[PDB]
Amino acid sequence: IDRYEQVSKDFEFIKI
Amino acid sequence: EDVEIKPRGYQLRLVDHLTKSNGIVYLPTGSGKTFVAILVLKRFSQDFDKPIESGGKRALFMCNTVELARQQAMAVRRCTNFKVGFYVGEQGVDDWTRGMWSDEIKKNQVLVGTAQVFLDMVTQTYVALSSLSVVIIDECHHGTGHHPFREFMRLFTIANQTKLPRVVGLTGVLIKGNEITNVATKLKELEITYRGNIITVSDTKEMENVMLYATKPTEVMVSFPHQEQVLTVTRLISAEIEKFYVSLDLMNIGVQPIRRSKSLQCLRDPSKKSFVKQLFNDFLYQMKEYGIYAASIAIISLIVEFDIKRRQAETLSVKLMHRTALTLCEKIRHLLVQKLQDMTYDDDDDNVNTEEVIMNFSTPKVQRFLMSLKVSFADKDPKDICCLVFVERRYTCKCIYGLLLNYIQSTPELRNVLTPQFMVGRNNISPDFESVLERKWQKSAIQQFRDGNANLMICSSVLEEGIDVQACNHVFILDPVKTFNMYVQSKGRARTTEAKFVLFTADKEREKTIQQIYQYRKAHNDIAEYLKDRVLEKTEPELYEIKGHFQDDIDPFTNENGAVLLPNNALAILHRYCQTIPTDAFGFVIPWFHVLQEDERDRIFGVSAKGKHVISINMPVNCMLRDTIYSDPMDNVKTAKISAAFKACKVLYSLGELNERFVPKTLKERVASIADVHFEHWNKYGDS
Amino acid sequence: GRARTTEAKFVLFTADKEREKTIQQIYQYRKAHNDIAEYLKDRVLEKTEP
Amino acid sequence: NIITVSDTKEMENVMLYATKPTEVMVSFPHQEQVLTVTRLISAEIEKFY
Amino acid sequence: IDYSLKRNGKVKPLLILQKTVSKEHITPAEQGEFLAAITASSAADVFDMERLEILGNSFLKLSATLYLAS
Amino acid sequence: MEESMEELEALRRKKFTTYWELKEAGSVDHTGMRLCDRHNYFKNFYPTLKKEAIEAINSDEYESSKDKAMDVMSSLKITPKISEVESSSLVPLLSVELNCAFDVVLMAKETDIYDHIIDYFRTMLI
Amino acid sequence: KNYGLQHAFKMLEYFKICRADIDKPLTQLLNLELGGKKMRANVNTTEIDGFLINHYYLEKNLGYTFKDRRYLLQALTHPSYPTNRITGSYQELEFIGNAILDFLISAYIFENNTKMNPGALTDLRSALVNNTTLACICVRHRLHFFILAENAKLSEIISKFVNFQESQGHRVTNYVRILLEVPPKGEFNMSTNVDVPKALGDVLEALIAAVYLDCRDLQRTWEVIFNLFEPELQEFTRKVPINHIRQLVEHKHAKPVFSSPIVEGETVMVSCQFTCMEKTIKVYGFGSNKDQAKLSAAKHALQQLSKCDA
Repeated sequence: IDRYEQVSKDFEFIKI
Repeated sequence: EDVEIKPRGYQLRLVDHLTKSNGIVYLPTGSGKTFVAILVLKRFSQDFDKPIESGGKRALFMCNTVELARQQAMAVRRCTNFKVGFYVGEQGVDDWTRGMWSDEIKKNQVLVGTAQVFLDMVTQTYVALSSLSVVIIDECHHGTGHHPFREFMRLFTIANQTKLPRVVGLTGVLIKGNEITNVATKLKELEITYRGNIITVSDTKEMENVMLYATKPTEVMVSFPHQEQVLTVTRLISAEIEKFYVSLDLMNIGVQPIRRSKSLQCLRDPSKKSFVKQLFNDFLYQMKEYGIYAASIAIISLIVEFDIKRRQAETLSVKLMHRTALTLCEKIRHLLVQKLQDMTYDDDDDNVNTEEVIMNFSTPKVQRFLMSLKVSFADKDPKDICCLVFVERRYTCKCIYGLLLNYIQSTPELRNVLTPQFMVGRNNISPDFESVLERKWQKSAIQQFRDGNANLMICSSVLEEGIDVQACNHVFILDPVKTFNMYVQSKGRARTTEAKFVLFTADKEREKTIQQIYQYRKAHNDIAEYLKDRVLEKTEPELYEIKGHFQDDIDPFTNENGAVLLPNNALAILHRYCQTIPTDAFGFVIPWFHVLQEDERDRIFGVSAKGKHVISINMPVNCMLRDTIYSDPMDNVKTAKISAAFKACKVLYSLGELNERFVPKTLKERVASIADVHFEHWNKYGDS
Repeated sequence: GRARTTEAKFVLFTADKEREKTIQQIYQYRKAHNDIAEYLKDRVLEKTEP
Repeated sequence: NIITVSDTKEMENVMLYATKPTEVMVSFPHQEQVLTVTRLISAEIEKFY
Repeated sequence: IDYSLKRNGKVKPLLILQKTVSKEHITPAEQGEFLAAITASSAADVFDMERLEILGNSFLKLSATLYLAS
Repeated sequence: MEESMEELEALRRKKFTTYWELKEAGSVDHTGMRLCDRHNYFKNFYPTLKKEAIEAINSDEYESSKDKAMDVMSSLKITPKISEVESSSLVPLLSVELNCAFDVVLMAKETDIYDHIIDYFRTMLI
Repeated sequence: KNYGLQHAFKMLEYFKICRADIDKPLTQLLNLELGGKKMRANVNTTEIDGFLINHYYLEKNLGYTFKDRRYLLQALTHPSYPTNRITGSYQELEFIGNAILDFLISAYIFENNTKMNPGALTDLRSALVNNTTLACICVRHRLHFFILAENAKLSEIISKFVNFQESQGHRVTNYVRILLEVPPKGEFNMSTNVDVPKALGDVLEALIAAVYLDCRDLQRTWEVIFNLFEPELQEFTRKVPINHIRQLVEHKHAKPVFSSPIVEGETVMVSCQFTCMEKTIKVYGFGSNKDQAKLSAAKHALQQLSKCDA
């Protein structure tokens, strides 16, 4: 591993 | 637009209803929420000018916390011309004397303070129930179990019902716990504990008029991925901490008092060892939750915590143990940072290094959190943004605050827009990372947020309720909400319209959280519809149900003087008495509680004690009591312990240890009782 | 401040038994001067009037 | 509200007239021993009082 | 005359205890002792009450202690 | 004669620091540097001392790791106070304090406290 | 002085100091009964002996042999000790023992020191009866081992104090430890007063009261007290102790000067300078507040002068 796995740069705010 | 706030039509209607009949006031957040209470208090202000002896009534404003009590006190001082007093335990209220206590009751027409202070005040006959006019209970939801509100209002059963003042159930939320199942019976119990029914908004234009103050903010879900793999260093620090835990369980510090469970069934480690174990366990929790860089910040905080504890420690063994803990904290920090820095050779720009480690030495939770920050407050007006961060634990506040400071300095865009701040409730922690032995910034965090100095407030369930704050622009709920009332008040914190209310949840745990969200929404809708359709013009409980709601507990003992020994306060009274007995710093010792074994219980109390618990108490040797009081057999450990405390307090009162006001006798009282016997001849010279 | 020149010599006369107290007082005064200067360097106000 | 110079250029310009002096300390051997004559005058003054 | 004032192994049993237990060691209350008990130190007389005052103090303290304990 | 104002404050602070140190025998910061940053104190030692310390910490010619640890620490002029600490453990619980401009005390058994400081230095310098 | 305690008791009710009771005439007050249920004489001796290990060794060191050991158990039980359920703490017995010891000491010094004047007489009385002398006596006779207590702080202080006394040979000297300038060599003379535990003196006084209550012979109690105090009785008469500030101020040739207290953190620094054998000497005292620092500086000064006389 050695790293924290990255995430997307374009998540959104979802009406819930 | 007037300096004097104008009472509204709906507010006046509610005040008139409360004048006709007491009850619970359920209103959304706003200044009018307290304005209605101020108006009700002003309504019954006729008898304030008259003296207490002539029947001149007074106003009592009982509160849950000191801060909101201060807020209500200053509000009623600014909105009314009546004399109002502020009374919290930290002001030294108890050392006051009957004479000046009475003349300050005369001076201050309105009394505001915490629940316990007023409970003690009424139990000690400083004010009679007939001497009060209105008793306001803000945060009405806090009437759970043996909370001071509930026992105080149980105390109403003693005096004549005709003398009882008007109670006002001010609240912003009705459900307190996760009691969604059959909300109707819970609110029925609440409105029997309180002596009036709930009143709220029902008409459409009534709701709009409330919206003249209150708002209906929206909520948005933000979700992040999770993964179970962990780094090698995580395991290395884990193993080192476990070895230190072993060496600490085998530390063998000096003799310490025996610590046992709440039910006295099992033993516990000494407080000195439990404290450091708690510190390290919380550090591991922060490490696994918020990333390794967050772990570096948490370990930095542990450095100053161990430094101050070592500085203030006295026993040489405790000194050495703290020194070892700090040394291992340094070693753990060194392994962490050396792992960080060997990877931190691809780039050397400290801004870029800080951003890279915040992006990649951190869990996806913090990554998505900071991404929400950057997409929300990239280059906006710093005055425009005003947001709260809600976290679980106290140390999470410092961890997040430091990480966000370092990210603000690691973000040129966010460099000057965001001003973070943290504060936590009791068990307060040194709010720094540098062991700054002296600071002059006397302005508190709440004042900084109120004046706009800090546009971000990071807190662990301390800003969620009671505190007076502006209409916050946004709210970030970092950790999942555990309780209905917590969710309601958190969503109420984003009191501005078109606000952003974020629920940070895992991608893999969407279903349970969303079902919880529908459960809370269903509970709120059930509360609304119940308050709409369910109504009775009786509006007040009957005598039989009033007594039924409180006949379960042990009857309190009342003297002809008028004082009442509350069974739930028996332990507090007894432990206060044991505090005052020793005349030496090393002589202090708490009573030795004990639970009798079944064979012992039988051979002492016959077969009648079968199926019931018994708790014995042995007084400290220096005390005059040495009779080993035995509690009455009761169903559970807590009931038996309360009964033992109550019986011991009754015995102490009988043997003259208590002054018939159930407080331990002071030295002045003893010497005054002896004055006539031994110092009577001073009278002829006009002295005593 | 009265010693208004370059290479002005300002002399204090203190007893041996009062030396350390005078030293603590003087450095407390210097710290106060530095902190008030820093406060005026740092503070920002909007109205510039009471 | 108080106004003051704040620029570093203003800082290095203030030295034009704000010249501070080097401050130094002289210690002297404090001692309470004194000849009897002072006590004699003290006695005369208290008697006259 | 009080020369003490500046302006002018088997333990030995205490005399006070000896005359407390027995009656044959009793001594009369002296006139001069009473006068010394009356003569304060402010007066320039050759004897003062101070030395008797110490023993009176200890006795009074002991008796008050025993009475309170009983 | 005349005495300067700063050299005397440097002496009053020396007075108080010396009293603090002699009173408890430690817990006074002689690094005097950034409170966070004193963690790097061992990393900032002189290169030749660190070089010989690393040579000894990776050495195996020393037939036991005890005198190995002594050589590694003596490369840095360290002074150990190995002492027993009262414990419920059958095998005695041992204490060691290394002394520096910094305070470092380690807990382990006599069977592994030397290893517990060897790997400590290994962490510090690598 | 003339009619003994039996008769002397009556003038208190004559002076209306106390109030007479029908059952308790004042002349019988020497027959002090330890009444009440705070004390229980029904306990078998083996239960007390369970607490009282090395009983014979303690009686040998004390010089008295008890015939009712329960009083000894009351005297040895510090109030922090929870597992004693048959007696009260030593506070009750210490209260009586203080008066008993003070009265007997005053009577002895009155009888045997008519030469030395009343002011120095009361100075000797105060110096001999004070807490620290009783604590040193308790240490010197190894009585501290038998104190029944459960408290880390008190035990730590007792251990430190007994180690200091052993380093001093159990003599009653100035209670000060010098840190710099065997003390290590340095450049600055620093000192701090030694902390004395009140428990040692209180338990000794309660033990004296227990001896009285067991024997009822005041002469026996005086025998024990003299056997304990004989070396310090012999030493104090030659040089009456006075508070060290005055002892240095009043000194013939020291001529001390005391600096103002300097505060740094919570420790307080006071310096004292004095001539000594034609050489000037400056010593620095530290304490939790100004007066303790001055006491430590004065004590260090007195130690320096006493050793410089030779």
